[PDB]
Amino acid sequence: DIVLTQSPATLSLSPGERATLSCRASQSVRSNYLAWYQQKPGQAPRLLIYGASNRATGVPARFSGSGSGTDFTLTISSLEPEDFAVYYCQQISNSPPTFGQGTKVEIKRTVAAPSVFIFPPSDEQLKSGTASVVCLLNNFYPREAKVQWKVDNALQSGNSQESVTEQDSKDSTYSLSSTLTLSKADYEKHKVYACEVTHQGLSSPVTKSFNRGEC
Amino acid sequence: DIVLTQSPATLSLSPGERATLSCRASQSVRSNYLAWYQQKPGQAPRLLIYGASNRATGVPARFSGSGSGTDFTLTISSLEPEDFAVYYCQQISNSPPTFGQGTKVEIKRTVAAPSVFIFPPSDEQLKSGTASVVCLLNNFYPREAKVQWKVDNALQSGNSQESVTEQDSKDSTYSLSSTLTLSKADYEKHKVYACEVTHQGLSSPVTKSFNRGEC
Amino acid sequence: QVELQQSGPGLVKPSQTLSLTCAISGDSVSSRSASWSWIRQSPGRGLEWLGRTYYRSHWYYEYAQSVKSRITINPDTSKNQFSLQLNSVTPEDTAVYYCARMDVPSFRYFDVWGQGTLVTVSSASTKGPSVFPLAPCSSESTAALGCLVKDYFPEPVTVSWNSGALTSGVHTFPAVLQSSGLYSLSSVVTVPSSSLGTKTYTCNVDHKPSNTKVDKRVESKGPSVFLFPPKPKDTLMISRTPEVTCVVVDVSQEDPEVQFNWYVDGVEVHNAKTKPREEQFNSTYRVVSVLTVLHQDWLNGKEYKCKVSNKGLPSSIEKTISKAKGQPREPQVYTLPPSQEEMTKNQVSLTCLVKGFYPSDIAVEWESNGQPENNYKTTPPVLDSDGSFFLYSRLTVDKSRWQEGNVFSCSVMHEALHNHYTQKSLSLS
Amino acid sequence: QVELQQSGPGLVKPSQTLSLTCAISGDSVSSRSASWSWIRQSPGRGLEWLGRTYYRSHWYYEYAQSVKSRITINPDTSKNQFSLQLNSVTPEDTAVYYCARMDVPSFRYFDVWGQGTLVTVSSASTKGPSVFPLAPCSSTAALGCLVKDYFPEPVTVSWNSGALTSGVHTFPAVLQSSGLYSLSSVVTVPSSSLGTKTYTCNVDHKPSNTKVDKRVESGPSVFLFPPKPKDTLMISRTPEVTCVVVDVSQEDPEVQFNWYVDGVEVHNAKTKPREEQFNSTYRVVSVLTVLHQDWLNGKEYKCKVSNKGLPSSIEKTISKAKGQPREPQVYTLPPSQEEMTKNQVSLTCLVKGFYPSDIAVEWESNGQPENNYKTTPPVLDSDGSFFLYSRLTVDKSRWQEGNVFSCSVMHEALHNHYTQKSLSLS
Ligand SMILES: *[C@@H]1O[C@H](CO[C@@H]2O[C@@H](C)[C@@H](O)[C@@H](O)[C@@H]2O)[C@@H](O[C@@H]2O[C@H](CO)[C@@H](O[C@@H]3O[C@H](CO[C@H]4O[C@H](CO)[C@@H](O)[C@H](O)[C@@H]4O[C@@H]4O[C@H](CO)[C@@H](O)[C@H](O)[C@H]4NC(C)=O)[C@@H](O)[C@H](O[C@H]4O[C@H](CO)[C@@H](O)[C@H](O)[C@@H]4O)[C@@H]3O)[C@H](O)[C@H]2NC(C)=O)[C@H](O)[C@H]1NC(C)=O
Ligand SMILES: *[C@@H]1O[C@H](CO[C@@H]2O[C@@H](C)[C@@H](O)[C@@H](O)[C@@H]2O)[C@@H](O[C@@H]2O[C@H](CO)[C@@H](O[C@@H]3O[C@H](CO[C@H]4O[C@H](CO)[C@@H](O)[C@H](O)[C@@H]4O[C@@H]4O[C@H](CO)[C@@H](O)[C@H](O)[C@H]4NC(C)=O)[C@@H](O)[C@H](O[C@H]4O[C@H](CO)[C@@H](O)[C@H](O)[C@@H]4O)[C@@H]3O)[C@H](O)[C@H]2NC(C)=O)[C@H](O)[C@H]1NC(C)=O
Ligand SMILES: [Ca+2]
Ligand SMILES: [Ca+2]
Repeated sequence: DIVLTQSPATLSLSPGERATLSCRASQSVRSNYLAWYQQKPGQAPRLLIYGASNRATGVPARFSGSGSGTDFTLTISSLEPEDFAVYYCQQISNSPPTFGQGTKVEIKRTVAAPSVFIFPPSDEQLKSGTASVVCLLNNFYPREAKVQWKVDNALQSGNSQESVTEQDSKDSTYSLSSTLTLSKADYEKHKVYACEVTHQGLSSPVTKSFNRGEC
Repeated sequence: DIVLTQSPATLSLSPGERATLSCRASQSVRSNYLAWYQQKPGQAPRLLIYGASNRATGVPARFSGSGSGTDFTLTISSLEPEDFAVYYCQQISNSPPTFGQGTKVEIKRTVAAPSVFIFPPSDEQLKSGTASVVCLLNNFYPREAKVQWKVDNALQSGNSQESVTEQDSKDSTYSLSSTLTLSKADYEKHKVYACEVTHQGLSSPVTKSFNRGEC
Repeated sequence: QVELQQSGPGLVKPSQTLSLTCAISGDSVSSRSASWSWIRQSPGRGLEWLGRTYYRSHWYYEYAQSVKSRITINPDTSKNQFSLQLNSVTPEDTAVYYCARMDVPSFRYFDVWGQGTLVTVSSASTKGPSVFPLAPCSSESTAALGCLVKDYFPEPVTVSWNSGALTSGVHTFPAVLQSSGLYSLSSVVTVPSSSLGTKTYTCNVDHKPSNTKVDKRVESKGPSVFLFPPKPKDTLMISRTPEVTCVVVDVSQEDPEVQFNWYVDGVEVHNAKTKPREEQFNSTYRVVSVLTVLHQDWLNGKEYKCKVSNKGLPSSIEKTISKAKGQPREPQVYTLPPSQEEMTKNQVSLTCLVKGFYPSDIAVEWESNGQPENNYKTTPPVLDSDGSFFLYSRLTVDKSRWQEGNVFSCSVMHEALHNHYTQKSLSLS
Repeated sequence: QVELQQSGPGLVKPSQTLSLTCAISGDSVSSRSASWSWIRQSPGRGLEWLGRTYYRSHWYYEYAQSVKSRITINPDTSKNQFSLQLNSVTPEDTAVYYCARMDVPSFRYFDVWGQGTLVTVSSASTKGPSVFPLAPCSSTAALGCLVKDYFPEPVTVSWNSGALTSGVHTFPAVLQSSGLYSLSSVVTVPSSSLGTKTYTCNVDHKPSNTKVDKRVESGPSVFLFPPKPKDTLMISRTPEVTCVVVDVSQEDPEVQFNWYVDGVEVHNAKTKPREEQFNSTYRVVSVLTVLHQDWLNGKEYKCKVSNKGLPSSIEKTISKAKGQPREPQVYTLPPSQEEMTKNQVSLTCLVKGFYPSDIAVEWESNGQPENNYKTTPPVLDSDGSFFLYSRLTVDKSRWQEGNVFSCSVMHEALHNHYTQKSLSLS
């Protein structure tokens, strides 16, 4: 099978900048049989370029393909925030059709501090015997963030899980959830539940808390 | 002097039960000169029966006196919670008038767990150089209760005093205060002040606490 | 526009058969120009073509070597669809499966794709989710609400708010597989705090594997100024219009309407074009005022002061901009061919050294055969020990284009040049 | 109705005289059927009759044998009162004293009694109480008052001038080791009422003439700099992270620095003293030495800045750029032939395709450093890597003589963090 090696694996650039994506084939590929695809989260890949240099239907003019033989290039003349996606090259010069491993394009933007929110477990979940305490970090940039759980000022470990959204196609931010899971018994043992957030956009850590019994 | 011997010294009964109180005289007593009194906490004795068998003014029908010579009886046909009192017999058959030593009537009721409250010393007192920490056990039954003071989880000894109210005339409960006394210096040395309550009505001991500096 | 609609269960027990169907609309399964294909995607293995069925006066079938012993792709001309059958599945078959149209014999691109089916290989039974509200315990203009969706299997769930009416500010997190072997996720939304007392918020969770739809009502209890100079090219060309730009950011909704007052060498001017307030994604406002500048006025060192007044500031914010003061010095322009060591690459670098210029305001562009070349980057001007500036511009070209003898040119626009322009050519000797 | 009202001090010094008065309402002190009596009560001795005064066409007096030598009971027909005088008291006289009417010759019962006077036999001085509120630190709430360090008993405690009686518990006083009494009075009330309703304890201590009504209620900027690229790449050099605090005011307390390596506090930073700037603000710098491999492996360095005494702070965290490192390609370019008309010519070093941007570029010739150069900052390229150019100015005579010039590059992605590329006239 023909192997397609894409470079760089990740590309972080600001809107308005030119993006250059490389695809190197292990064997010569006939130009008519080299295509580029764009894949956004939760969607199938979208045909962007076919026959190495032909823009597919409805594809904006900022996207262009070039190259021949073993070296192909996808150029984004001026990046837009909605261009956040994974870009794949694909060949069918020799069967079977094969794809590259992709270049993930990340959009650079100015630093944005997260808006922090804390949610106590509902009375309904408490009756079931489990307490899930949720901390939300909303619309921040860069992706790097530190979340610390403090239960009656005592630092928590191994009882929390994090989830992060994919970069927003419009404002280029991320959001994060941190969930602290305790049994109903362990939850009723303490009063102050707090989540402490550290981020580049914050001059000092932000703490959001609630007292069990005041909810 | 004529000696009046009352039995039993204490009588513990439920409302609705019959109460039989005995008064035995050391010399024969003329029936017209034998009286019974009821004394409630903080009050003077109230004339209940005069001339061995006459109900005094405003005295309910459940109270009756009987006997002659050296043996007299006060009967409460059906005990009421407000009947909690000390009952005394008195003679004036021969001068000087003398009284019996009394029968204390206690009211039996269902078990009631105390409601526990902790009070830090006031800023006003702290200024004077003394810290009095007060623990309240409210409206409980039976009287038996254990109060333990813990200062930074360390058990206290010889620095606390207890005080109990008399049985309530309506709900037949008791209330208790436990006061922990420390110097201002010894008080500022520690953070967690706790009172642990053990009682028949509580499945497990109840702890009420405060952190000095949060008040 | 041709559509592919996928159907079939994603949850398959180990050793059993995966069966999916792709319904075609807008094209025929018997098309002599198309190949009806299946492609899977997994983290690590990436996109992997499984095979195709295609009609060329006879039905043909082609499969990837790795799955050939277990796969069948069958067309159905009565229902205009095609299926995927993958036998004896193992956890290695867990992936998102797509059907796709490979079209046009000359190009064979995949232009139309199905929505994808998440396939999970597991012996575990299907379990519908439980949904709990996320509401604050008890100043702030925006509030957050949400739903915790948990104890379900397999993935996926679809979460909506107010039956799909509420989409703005919604974040549905990726699910996490818990130690119980069940998934959990939260969906959140930020809304105006004022609306909490009157407006209702309900999350709707759809879990197609268990055929359940769960509803859960969620019940609850500055400015900065930037002043930009004109672009160097604009000031040097009489056909271009130079302008100074005053930008105000972090304007609040509560305290809007900004006052723009300009000063050319201290003299107030009233020809600026102020654009209306534009709401930003972060709920602030941005206001822009543009002042057309006279070419010679900028070049002669005139000062442009922008005064901004708003309720957010007690003292009015002022910014002043002008060209660098000092005697203008003519840039020397030299073109350098690629190094012989770079000739081993498919792409080579063409260098333009521009030095001895003052002030640092300059424009550098590249062209070939009377057309602009855009695959270049120019360094910022750098201060030299003699007080003048230098920079380099690098144009990346295909080695073939350079070797063919094509002439490339570096154009430079600076105030100290004759007619504000110079061009230097570079070609293979 | 017939009533008896008692008055007189209860505190009596040993060997001195107890004097109490009983005021009669609804009957006459001269009644031919009544005997105006005094009875005392103490734990242990119980109820004990002391004596009587009675009028039967003449005033008569009868006393208990035990007190006969020390007692007098005197009627007052002008005020309708009768007194008790008990001389030479001892601690055995400590008791509650009641006046009472003994009535009807046929029965002689005690039907009417005074309220009682608590009599304490003690040499100790009268002391008024100190009253403190009892309120929780943070459906039903409890409030109270601590009535402390008074003598003798009793005190009267009421709530809201007698309006509040339900849920009130006034505890018996306890005699402390100091010889002073202490008690608490509590009340439970609805928690909802706490915001609107006021609660006041009224403490009356008649011996000290005290009545207490106690209401029961309940700048600078920080910049954090990474090490110099050459310092992290040479084991003989010392890489360091620099924390700079600007816009410190003269009156500001000492700037304190706390440093952390992946969250772990370190104590080896070297903090320099405050320095005044030309704009009258002060600048403070703290320098932390870092280990070469820790920086290259992506460890996080945190500087926390605060002022001595004050609780607020500013924090900054730094670490190496995230992303895959890429080896720079180094190319030397000779001067343009058009530049050969000058006494000095430019030698160019193109360094491209590197990641991260942290790099060091120098020049040499004949084993000696060449210092007449300038290097552009790294420039981000369209492929996410960086490039730069370095320009060494040399005398044309030195270039034409065939001297070999070298561009040296130090970068983490190079073998041994070093590469050199030569350039000479050929
Ligand atoms: C709420 O959101 C606002 C909008 O943000 C934008 O949209 C979001 C969705 C993201 O995509 C963001 O990345 C994006 O910016 C924020 O506004 C931004 O505020 C910051 C300050 O906090 C501003 O930073 C300043 O930027 C100057 C450079 O600005 C030019 O370049 C930017 C790209 O790099 C571009 O976005 C700008 O539009 C601007 O572009 C130039 O415009 C002129 C005039 O039209 C043209 O002639 C030029 O050709 C354009 N050039 C380019 C390259 O396109 C910096 O110069 C400035 O730095 C200076 O000051 C600081 C001190 O503050 C010094 O330290 C420094 O040394 C220097 O002197 C500063 O960094 C940014 O410009 C704002 N963005 C816009 C579009 O206006 C809000 O901040 C945010 N609020 C909150 C609370 O989150
Ligand atoms: C009162 O005066 C103070 C002193 O000013 C100095 O002296 C006067 C006489 C003038 O000559 C000044 O130009 C000079 O700065 C002022 O302090 C300065 O405050 C500003 C903020 O207001 C600081 O700006 C920040 O600078 C960072 C870069 O700083 C490096 O580079 C500077 C030269 O470009 C250099 O002066 C600095 O010393 C520093 O140098 C590095 O130091 C490290 C550690 O020792 C070395 O390892 C490096 O090799 C040095 N590198 C070089 C090139 O020499 C910027 O990174 C920073 O920007 C970031 O944040 C802003 C937001 O604030 C973003 O917008 C931006 O995009 C970016 O992310 C910022 O611009 C400046 O550094 C301070 N100067 C010093 C020397 O500390 C006071 O501000 C002033 N007060 C008032 C009220 O006027
Ligand atoms: Ca077709
Ligand atoms: Ca390395």
